[PDB]
Amino acid sequence: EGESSISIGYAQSRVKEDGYKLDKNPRGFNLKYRYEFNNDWGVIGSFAQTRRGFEESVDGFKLIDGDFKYYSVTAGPVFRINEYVSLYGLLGAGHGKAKFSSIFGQSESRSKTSLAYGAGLQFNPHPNFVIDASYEYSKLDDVKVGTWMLGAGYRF
Repeated sequence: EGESSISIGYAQSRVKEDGYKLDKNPRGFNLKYRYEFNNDWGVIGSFAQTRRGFEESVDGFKLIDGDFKYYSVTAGPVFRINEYVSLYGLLGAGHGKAKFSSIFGQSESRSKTSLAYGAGLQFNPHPNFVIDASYEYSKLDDVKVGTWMLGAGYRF
């Protein structure tokens, strides 16, 4: 009694290529789900995860080892002009933490919430092929993180 669409994609990041794999490829993934409700606008849920680290080589075979992962969840409405294109809005929050100390003890802890927002455009050149291009920007004073997401979706 309705239609749903599932779109998957991979996180993309700007990298430099000098003809040599000086920069390591990034690792991340994203998944989007479209839920159709009886209304003038639909709503989607998006989940994105990316690993942040120094994947760039200072000179060659030299980098800063570190581990940090960001988990971001966003959701927003979908606006369709008229059976031609659809625009997606992303709004949510992100959080990442990769510190360990003790699971038992008493100490003051601090935490910050990253603001995640973005937008996506949907193109349907074919009825059985949906192109989903979107971007997500994580606002954090400590570290500015921009993530580009590219993927495809299937509907019907």
